[PDB]
Amino acid sequence: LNVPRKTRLYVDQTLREREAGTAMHRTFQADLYLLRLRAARAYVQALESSLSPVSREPLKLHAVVQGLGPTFKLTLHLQNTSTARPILGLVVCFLYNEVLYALPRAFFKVPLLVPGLNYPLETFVKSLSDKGISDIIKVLVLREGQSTPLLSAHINMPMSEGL
Amino acid sequence: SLFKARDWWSTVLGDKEEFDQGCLCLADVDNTGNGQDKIIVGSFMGYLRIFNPHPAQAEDLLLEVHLRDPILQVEVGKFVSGTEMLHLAVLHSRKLCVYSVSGTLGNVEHGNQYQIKLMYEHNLQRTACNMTYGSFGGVKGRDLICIQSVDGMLMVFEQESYAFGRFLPGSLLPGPLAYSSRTDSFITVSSCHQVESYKYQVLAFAVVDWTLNIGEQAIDICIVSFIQSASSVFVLGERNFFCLKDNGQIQFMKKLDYSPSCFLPYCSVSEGTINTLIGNHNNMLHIYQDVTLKWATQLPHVPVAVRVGCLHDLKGVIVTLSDDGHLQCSYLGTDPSLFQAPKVESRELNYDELDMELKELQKVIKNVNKDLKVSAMVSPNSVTVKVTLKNRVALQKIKLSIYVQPPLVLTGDQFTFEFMAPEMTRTVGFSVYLKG
Amino acid sequence: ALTNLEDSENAKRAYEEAVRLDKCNPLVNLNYAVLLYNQGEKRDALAQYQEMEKKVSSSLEFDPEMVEVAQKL
Amino acid sequence: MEPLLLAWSYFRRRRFQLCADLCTQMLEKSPCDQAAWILKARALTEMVYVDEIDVDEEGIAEMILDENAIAQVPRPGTSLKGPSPAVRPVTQAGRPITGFLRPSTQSGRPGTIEQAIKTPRTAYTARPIASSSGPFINLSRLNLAKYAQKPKLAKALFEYIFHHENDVKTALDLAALSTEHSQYKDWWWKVQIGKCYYRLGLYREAEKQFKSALKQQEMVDTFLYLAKVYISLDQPLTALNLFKQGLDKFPGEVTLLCGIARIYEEMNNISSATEYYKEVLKQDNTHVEAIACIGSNHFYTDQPEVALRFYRRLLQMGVYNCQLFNNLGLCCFYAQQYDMTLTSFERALSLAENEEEVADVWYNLGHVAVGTGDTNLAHQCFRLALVSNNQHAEAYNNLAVLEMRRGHVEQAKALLQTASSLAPHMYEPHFNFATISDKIGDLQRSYAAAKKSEAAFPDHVDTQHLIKQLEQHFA
Amino acid sequence: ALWEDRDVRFDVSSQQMKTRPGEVLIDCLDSVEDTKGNNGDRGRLLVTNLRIVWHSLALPRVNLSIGYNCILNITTRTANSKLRGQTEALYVLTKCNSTRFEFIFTNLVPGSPRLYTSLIAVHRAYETSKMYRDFKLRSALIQNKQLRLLPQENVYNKINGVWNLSSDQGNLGTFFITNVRIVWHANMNDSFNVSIPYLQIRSVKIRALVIESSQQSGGYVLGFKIDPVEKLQESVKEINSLHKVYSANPIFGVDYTDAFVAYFADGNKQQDREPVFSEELGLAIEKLKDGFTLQGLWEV
Amino acid sequence: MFREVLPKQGQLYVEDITTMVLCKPKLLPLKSLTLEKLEKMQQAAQDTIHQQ
Repeated sequence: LNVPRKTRLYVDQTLREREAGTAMHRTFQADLYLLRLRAARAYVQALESSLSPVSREPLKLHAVVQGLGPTFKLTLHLQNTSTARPILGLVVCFLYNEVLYALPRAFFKVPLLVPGLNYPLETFVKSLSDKGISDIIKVLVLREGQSTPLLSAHINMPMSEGL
Repeated sequence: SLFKARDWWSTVLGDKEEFDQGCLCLADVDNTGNGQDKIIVGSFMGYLRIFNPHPAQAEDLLLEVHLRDPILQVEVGKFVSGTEMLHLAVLHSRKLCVYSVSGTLGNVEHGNQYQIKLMYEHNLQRTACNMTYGSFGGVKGRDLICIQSVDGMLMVFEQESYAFGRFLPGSLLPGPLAYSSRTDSFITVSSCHQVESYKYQVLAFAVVDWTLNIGEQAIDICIVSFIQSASSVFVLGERNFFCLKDNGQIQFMKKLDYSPSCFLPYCSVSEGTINTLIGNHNNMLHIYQDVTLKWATQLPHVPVAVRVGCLHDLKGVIVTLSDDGHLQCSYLGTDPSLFQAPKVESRELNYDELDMELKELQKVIKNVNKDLKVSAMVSPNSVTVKVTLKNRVALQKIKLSIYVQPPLVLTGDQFTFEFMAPEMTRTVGFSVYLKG
Repeated sequence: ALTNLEDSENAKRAYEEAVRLDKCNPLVNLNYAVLLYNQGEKRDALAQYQEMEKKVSSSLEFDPEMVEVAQKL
Repeated sequence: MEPLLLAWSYFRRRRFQLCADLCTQMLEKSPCDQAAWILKARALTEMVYVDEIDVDEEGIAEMILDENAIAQVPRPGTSLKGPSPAVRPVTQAGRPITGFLRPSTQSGRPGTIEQAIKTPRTAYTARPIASSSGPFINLSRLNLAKYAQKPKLAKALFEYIFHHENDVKTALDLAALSTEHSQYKDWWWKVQIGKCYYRLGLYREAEKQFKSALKQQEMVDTFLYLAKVYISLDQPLTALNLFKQGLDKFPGEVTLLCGIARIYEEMNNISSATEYYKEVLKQDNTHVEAIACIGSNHFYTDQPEVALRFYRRLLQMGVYNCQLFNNLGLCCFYAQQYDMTLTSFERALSLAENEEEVADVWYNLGHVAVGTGDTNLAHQCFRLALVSNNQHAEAYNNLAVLEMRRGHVEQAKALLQTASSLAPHMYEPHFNFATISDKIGDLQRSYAAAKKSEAAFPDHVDTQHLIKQLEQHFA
Repeated sequence: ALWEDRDVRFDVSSQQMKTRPGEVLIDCLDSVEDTKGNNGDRGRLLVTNLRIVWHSLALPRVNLSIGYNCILNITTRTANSKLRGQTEALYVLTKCNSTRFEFIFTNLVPGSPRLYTSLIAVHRAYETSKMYRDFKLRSALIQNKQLRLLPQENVYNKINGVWNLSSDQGNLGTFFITNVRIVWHANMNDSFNVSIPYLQIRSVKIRALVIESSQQSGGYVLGFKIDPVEKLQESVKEINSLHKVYSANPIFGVDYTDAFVAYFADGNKQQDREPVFSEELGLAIEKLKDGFTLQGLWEV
Repeated sequence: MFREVLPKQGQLYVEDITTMVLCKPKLLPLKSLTLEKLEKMQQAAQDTIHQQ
């Protein structure tokens, strides 16, 4: 068989574990407690800013960028993830730096999202800076009666390769 | 501690001073004869300092004299016409000064003073850049000094006065100068990538004995001669590391992947080989057996002009001197230390406050799983629409856009507002008209 | 594992969970009796011994500790 | 003290701002001084210098629109164009993830311009692909025929034009005039002309100059340059023979052994790349490349303790990254050292200068958590990896696995579809989607997913049983 | 006497954290979490005049006190990108009586990281000013014929012909008296000068101008002798007056448990074995640990 | 002086059930020096552009 081999490192490590197992157990439990703390912290901060592209109220969105050159094709793949329930009133709003990117329609309604179909909703981003400047673009999907985004996404726009 | 340069007597050496190569010298300028060396450091700020370190402490600094003009390339050699006792050479930009550090003792550790006497001086017509010292020709018991110039010229003093001076053929930026005794040749690295060796008597008669086109210009050149079996000449470029023969061709070379700053081929071990140690700009020392790394250490600062010497009964202590003002004698750290979490029974995890915060955050999580007014007014008359927005709380990064339809066209699309104090109104006005 | 990790209260509550959630394995009862007797109680160790003997048979080393925690209690 | 002296000493100590700062003065003071002129030129060209050897970003146009390999379909084992994807993560259909990203990594090549465009910009190079791979001195004002006469000026001027301004045509003009001034007897100008050619596109015209420079004087530089040229013409076995020739010249060079190992890993026969990286170690023992590569290989072939040693070595040598500490965390956890595991991930999260590095650290923390149990912590870590890097397919796949563990089948289906859309070269999202589909039915989707799984990891086992069952249901 | 800028103490009392007379607080920052000790507990950081202090802000007992004459490197690390704001971190490396510690300070709330700058500044001010609170031999004090004064220093008494009862033949030298320190140069090869700070003086008495050091520069007894003793007792009494009026409020010239074991910079190492020669490398190397060899530690 | 007795028999799978697989832990590849220098020179230009 291909049963692995173990070197001096393994027996020294097992001897350390056999002689100092209690301290390892205690410190790993402390580290796990601190990790749960920090993960809950970051999860709550994300819920606050609503920066999760995956978040009752079922949705899933991710934005793909395609193309070099001053004009990029930005396609938002959006999807309703539910057994059988459509989502009527939703709308997408883009947040960009109006001095670097020229978005024609930075806000538009989305079609009735049928559960199970990936809707590609695309736009044409265009770099305006004569010098190569890469700035982030935010996308917020939100209801039409609410003001807090249902979910969000980020895209680091690549360099322009302009003229 | 493994692969660190563990600390020995260490110090900081002034108030934002600046040093360079040649500054750090390490010999018996005191002429005691016991073998223990003494650190000598001179900045081009002016201060010349000499130390006899002991393993911070006050009495370590032998003296801290100050000369008016800057200091370049302090050296220690037989720079006096009469006797065979080591004297200290100080090269100011337009000055040469030989001194003599005479230490008289009192009946207490700190009752002993040190006097530097101006043995002689030399007004320098040209502006000096660096120098070398050695027994030019086949003389013995004397250490002549060949100083360079910033504009190429090299002037030679026969330990007493201005012997002569000849211009280097075809050089613009002066590089590192050295003198090989097994070939009696001044070896330099011209601006045009040529490592050139000139026989001494050839320059004395004014040409090139030989040249070698290395790929770059060198930072330092250190001809080492404690081995009489096979002589070699070390040349440290700014991208490579060559060890050349005595005829002029590469004996071997290393293509360093870092940026060297200083190197010193110190005492060797095997037969024919030569141990050397080089200092990165990445704060490391590397210890090669002529091509092959035998050890590496993390230095505290960027080493400039490292040296290796016996300091207070400990042979082979490494003395480094940064260009900002640090200085440190050190010994390698050879202690592989167990990678293991520290046992600190005193330091416990405070479960109360941490559990409070975790209960708060988990409450938010398990709870979520179950400010501005806008108004538009259209004129009764290309109709002009006016949009007024008013905030309750102070808001930031406001962007207002208008979307009508494809055929209808707006005279204004986007409006950007920055921070606004609470209860502040903002009005925008645009015009919409049919186009198509 | 908690008995050898300087945490006996957690071992107590884990053994309680186990005995509540175990029905047809006397090894749990015998090991909890061993924990109790080593804790200096000797009172509830008899309760765990009686729980085991109510539950009951092949292991060579669970046989001896069965009789050694019996005779020494 | 003096201007020229202080500036030159600033140059020696690699300041590169002060040097120019004093020369600019010294040039305003005197319009006729060439020492400070070329000194400022050196400082400017060395603030930005990067050696041409390890700059091999062909991009996209070179990859398809430029054909230079003689053989079109050469024998498998003589062209550039181990652990299975069930253990080692992958980047393409094959090509398992490597240690020590270098800017010369190609790591597979696209087939068509459309595929190369419609993929992530950084899926074939360490940097996003590109279509093509006041002022101190105006290049259109100086007569290169007069600076060529003065080699002391010509060398620094060429380095300036080539590495600072990136003007290959004027650089080549200067280098040609200089080489004809030296009567073709200095290997440096030949190497520089060869570099000008190599980045103009002319490989054979560059190999000529590199060969003629090797004839003058053997140097590691020219050997590595010829190695690049030969690798560009898709000739590994010529580059290996040339490297062994160079090692015959320089008996223990580390860059040559490392190039041999890089070529052996591009050809994907690790059993010799490990030997050559071990030779590099016997020479250097601080080499980040060889140490990282042998460490990764030791980790993935179920020997995480040796990999932990190899990475603790880099920790001992002052390396302080986000990658190194996450690696130390993975090794410590999988080598069963639970005391130094999570503090390494904390240092990693601290050191991460990106949003993808943070996402990868959170992904690995979720792996730690799911190895500990407590699937909720891993759920949060995967969701945070998504929140940091939206196009993180492994996080989608693992979060869908945990969702289907909970019971939410539609969430898992959507997340696996997203993962398989982001990374088609991976096999786990396809296999899981096919598995869940077959569990509920929809044998058409199960077939369309299991076939893509077999396309991704063609030697899988469960995929074969799935395909057999499906093709049996179809009759 | 003064330890705030000379040691590194853990679990310090609520009184020793209080500003010493000569000390003065400069900047503060709340919610600075402590790391290199994985307690995950917040705190408050203080950059005082002589040392940096950190107290847990919830259990203010557990705390840290790091002196400025015991730090080697201070590094700020700007990372943890777009996911939130650019938060910083402070890495301090310390070496007290040959023991290397490292502390890390993480600014949790990314809304106030300016503190980590000022510290660096004041640390320079701590090192550029050591002639105020330390004892030095044979330094570069004298100008052409006069004394080079510190920023906050003026001379009081200018006495010529003051001997030094620690040498034999290089004695007669001027004696400068200032409000921060007292110096004596040699007036003949004027590099045998001693610059004693009032901070290091323990008691100025007569046995003759005997000056004792405060257990930090050792038991350095300094003896000087002058002309007829009238001016001598005058100088002694005025020196004692200046010493007391300084010790009232020190100057410092700064212009503008198992706790240790969890903060080692090396890792389970508070030690340095005797540095001995090494025949293998040719360098002074730390002693090897009972069976280890150089060529066995080097390979992997 | 009694030692707790441990069962000598482990849990053995008696059938292979198709379970959804997870992606595998990802060792972040290190960088070269040229790559770091190139990225820093690329971002320094951005910083100077924003700082003018």
